[PDB]
Amino acid sequence: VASYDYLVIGGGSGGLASARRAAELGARAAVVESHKLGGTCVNVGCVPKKVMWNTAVHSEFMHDHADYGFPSCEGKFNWRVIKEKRDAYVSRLNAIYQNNLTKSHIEIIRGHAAFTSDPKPTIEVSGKKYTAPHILIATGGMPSTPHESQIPGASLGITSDGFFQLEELPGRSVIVGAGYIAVEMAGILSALGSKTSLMIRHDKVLRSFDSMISTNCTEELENAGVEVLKFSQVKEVKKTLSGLEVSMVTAVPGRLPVMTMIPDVDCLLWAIGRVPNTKDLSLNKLGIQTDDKGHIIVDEFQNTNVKGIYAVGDVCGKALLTPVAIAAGRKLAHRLFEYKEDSKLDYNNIPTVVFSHPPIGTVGLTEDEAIHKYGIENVKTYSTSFTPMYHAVTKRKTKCVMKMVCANKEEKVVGIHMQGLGCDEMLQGFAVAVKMGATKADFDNTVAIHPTSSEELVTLR
Amino acid sequence: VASYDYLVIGGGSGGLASARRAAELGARAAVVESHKLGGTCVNVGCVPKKVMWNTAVHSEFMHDHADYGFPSCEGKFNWRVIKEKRDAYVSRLNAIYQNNLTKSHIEIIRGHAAFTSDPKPTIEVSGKKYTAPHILIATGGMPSTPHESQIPGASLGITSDGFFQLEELPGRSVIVGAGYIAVEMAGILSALGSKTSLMIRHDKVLRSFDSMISTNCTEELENAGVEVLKFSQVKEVKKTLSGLEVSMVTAVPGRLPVMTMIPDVDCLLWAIGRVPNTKDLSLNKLGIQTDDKGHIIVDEFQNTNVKGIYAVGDVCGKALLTPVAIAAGRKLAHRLFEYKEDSKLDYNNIPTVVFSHPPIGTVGLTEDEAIHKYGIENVKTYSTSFTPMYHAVTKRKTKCVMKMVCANKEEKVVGIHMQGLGCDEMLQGFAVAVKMGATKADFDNTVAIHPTSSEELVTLR
Ligand SMILES: Cc1cc2nc3c(=O)[nH]c(=O)nc-3n(C[C@H](O)[C@H](O)[C@H](O)COP(=O)(O)OP(=O)(O)OC[C@H]3O[C@@H](n4cnc5c(N)ncnc54)[C@H](O)[C@@H]3O)c2cc1C
Ligand SMILES: Cc1cc2nc3c(=O)[nH]c(=O)nc-3n(C[C@H](O)[C@H](O)[C@H](O)COP(=O)(O)OP(=O)(O)OC[C@H]3O[C@@H](n4cnc5c(N)ncnc54)[C@H](O)[C@@H]3O)c2cc1C
Ligand SMILES: *SC[C@H](NC(=O)CC[C@H](N)C(=O)O)C(=O)NCC(=O)O
Ligand SMILES: *SC[C@H](NC(=O)CC[C@H](N)C(=O)O)C(=O)NCC(=O)O
Repeated sequence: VASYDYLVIGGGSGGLASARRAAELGARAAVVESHKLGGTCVNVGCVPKKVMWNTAVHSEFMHDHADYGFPSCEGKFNWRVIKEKRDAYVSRLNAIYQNNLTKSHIEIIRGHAAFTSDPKPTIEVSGKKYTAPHILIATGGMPSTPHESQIPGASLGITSDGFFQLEELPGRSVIVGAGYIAVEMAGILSALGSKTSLMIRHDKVLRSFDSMISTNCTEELENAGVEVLKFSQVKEVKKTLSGLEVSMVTAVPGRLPVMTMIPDVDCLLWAIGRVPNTKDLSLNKLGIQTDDKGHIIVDEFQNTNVKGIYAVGDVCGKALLTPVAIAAGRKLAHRLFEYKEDSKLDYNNIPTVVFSHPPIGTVGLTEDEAIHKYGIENVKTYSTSFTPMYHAVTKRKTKCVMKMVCANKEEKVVGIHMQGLGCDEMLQGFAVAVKMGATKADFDNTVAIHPTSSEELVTLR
Repeated sequence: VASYDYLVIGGGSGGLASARRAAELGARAAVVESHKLGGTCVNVGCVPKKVMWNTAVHSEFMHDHADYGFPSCEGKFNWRVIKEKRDAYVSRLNAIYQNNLTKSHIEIIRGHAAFTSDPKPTIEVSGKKYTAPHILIATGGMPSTPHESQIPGASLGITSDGFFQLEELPGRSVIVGAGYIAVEMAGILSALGSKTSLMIRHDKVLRSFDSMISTNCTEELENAGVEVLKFSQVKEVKKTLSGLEVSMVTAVPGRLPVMTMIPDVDCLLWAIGRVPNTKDLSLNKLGIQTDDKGHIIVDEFQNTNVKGIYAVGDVCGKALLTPVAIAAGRKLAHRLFEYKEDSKLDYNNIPTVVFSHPPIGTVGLTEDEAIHKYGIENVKTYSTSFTPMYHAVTKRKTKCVMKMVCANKEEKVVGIHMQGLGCDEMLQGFAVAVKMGATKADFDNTVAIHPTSSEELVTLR
């Protein structure tokens, strides 16, 4: 049993970030990874997704070419040209992160980890045992798929992972789900030329965001050509002579349910959720607590119910974002190796950007969350809706919507929500401001930058 | 002599903003304008400039088309197509601002104002006299041109105003000046196809910005194809059979001066400065103080040396930006009409964006200003230089540079400087944060947004 000061199971964002900060503090650490370093962020998530979003953005700009005085570009998008460049980029990143581990003197144990029945917390990787007084589980999650028991032929569809393996643009695609991944995938596929349908159980997408955003995002999708199939779900999928045939039930409230067949579908993408990766860890051997979904339960300091064992990242099921896994992982390293017992991540006011078209930026409470928390009498919102100056000379149009949620007499800014061109790079700074407890007065006392879309947030009345 | 509560001379940003806020407070106001409402911002500045910048941006993106899997666009940019759409847009804005004045019940006196020798401050517009207990001079400025006495043929060149009248793209252009207007013009002309040269007196552009920005901006210009003529100035200009011939002297320190002839120039644009518009106001008739350039002198409350007469905007010569004229104008209205004697604009931490390629964002002190103000021992800077992820798959490259200037033990953020894609919409929020007195810790405690360029500012080490 080789002993270390820190043993990290999982080589994705949470695992790498924590192991590296620990090593900086003098800890002898090792990272166990059964696949590719970089985890979801580098391999099947953030990075490849963003490259595809930049490609989709090129598509929209090509539509505005003639309006801006240029000749019209012909069209024919070549998927494998970008797929190949994207894969290469991911390869460069895997090499970079491996190098980052070596320079910090972090040992990389390649294989699948699983706990043993040994009294003191110990894991086994390919017949060898390893132990440490501090062990971090940062194994992440997977895309969830329906069981063939409830949805016959469900296994004919692909998940976000499968999306990154596609070597050709699907001519006809149906995305199932109403969360951010679904919206993002539908947005890229449609912009790139696929006949796209987004199938959602209710009437709007991103229903957990502020209502102004769910409403506006749903409309922008339709304006951009995406067919949103409302109150609809898949009943069954089957393989026909050319493509898949999807049977769906549409049940609009106050109407009779109707069955519809969607034929000649090239790509069915399930974007319905994420399942934690814990089933094969043998958690039970140490009695480590998990909820009924398989998420490891942790306290505010990322401690599990077992001493010396912690968890961060997607495996815990809360705030499933790369920067959150990273910050929690680093705060933990400082707590254990710099003895700062007050070191932990504040899960409040975590900013998020959804790479839709236009992108969405959000931080803080939605209007409904502020109302519940402070009371209708104490919540004041400010909003604006305008057409960005970029579209002043174009036939194609998009809108920019912004909303500020203030609380109490001082009008403390407790939430900012927006969708529009440039919102992806606009959010970070306002998030710093909200994290500092800015009031509407602080925003108003900052001189605006003209001409930009961002100046609208400091000139709301 | 018709009397009002507030008389505003000048219908640009400062004038409109102040008159409108005053009217809201119950004042009977009137605005005198000898030309087009909207002033520089709408007619020959911000608005038309931004439309041209968006057009230039389309040009650069067209260069990356093939790298992103698209067919190559042919090229031929048609200037008059965009010029015509741009003029129309400006026309829509003039109508909008006129309407804004009428709905607020603000009287518009069309004509050129000039003060009279009457004891109590009075002006005359087309034979009629007008007076008010509060009179605001917001007459702005003009582009400066060389006198034919020092530069023979100087009148053959055009200014930024003339740039907006051009009906065709100049094949060969030479821009003279090293400030933001010059950089912006050179950037648009070059991106759009003009053989462009930028002639500067020293070795770098924007020498009053942080050195990291002047250096980087100078390099980006050259990388984008702009010929920067260093230590050079025009000695004389003349009209030849086809174009202008510019004679310039290049005097590199430690070298002998050399005279060069630049032939077949289609467009010579003087972008050397701005002169205040006060010469025809008959200021002397009331003994209103001005510096030797013609700028009206004012105190922190925008008061001139004469009671009941104020000045805001470009005419005062400080912080020549639209949002500054507007904020100063509004603060003044509240001071006079809401009796808030503490109402005035804080000229510190005013953010600025230079619409270069990539754009530049800056707020606060440069490293040299912080050093002088706090002492070398108390100034710590953090910086990063990286290639945006957008260029991961392109042959063409641009860089993103960011710099944070902190002061004293607490590392108060006193300056942020950056150049890169998306920096135009990225600045506003950090400016709110700096205006609140954020320290490096506040930035560091804000969770990042991935993948974006803006997250680099909250993860500096
Ligand atoms: C399509 C998609 C798009 C996304 N876009 C964004 C975005 O734009 N911005 C954002 O912030 N977030 C985004 N996310 C979410 C983000 O990717 C995750 O929140 C984050 O990567 C999770 O990090 P992690 O370290 O918890 O897990 P992971 O990155 O999944 O790391 C887990 C690692 O542990 C390894 N592992 C598992 N079990 C074992 C074992 N027993 N032994 C050894 N190794 C093991 C796995 O192989 C994997 O490499 C996206 C996610 C997806 C899927
Ligand atoms: C090319 C260019 C690009 C710029 N880009 C930006 C940018 O992107 N962002 C930014 O913030 N700033 C920018 N600026 C600066 C900004 O335009 C000015 O700081 C601002 O418009 C000045 O407003 P003002 O009210 O002081 O003056 P002005 O807008 O010039 O208003 C003065 C008005 O008064 C009128 N007037 C003058 N004399 C009289 C008189 N005697 N009687 C009656 N009427 C009179 C004039 O006709 C004019 O309409 C730019 C400027 C230029 C020239
Ligand atoms: S996509 C891989 C992840 N990278 C980023 O999130 C960049 C983070 C910033 N550079 C930062 O916080 O330093 C990832 O897995 N990062 C792990 C790491 O240790 O950088
Ligand atoms: S280009 C004309 C100017 N407009 C802007 O600067 C927009 C300002 C914001 N909408 C705001 O502060 O409200 C201008 O001349 N504005 C004068 C005005 O009163 O809006």
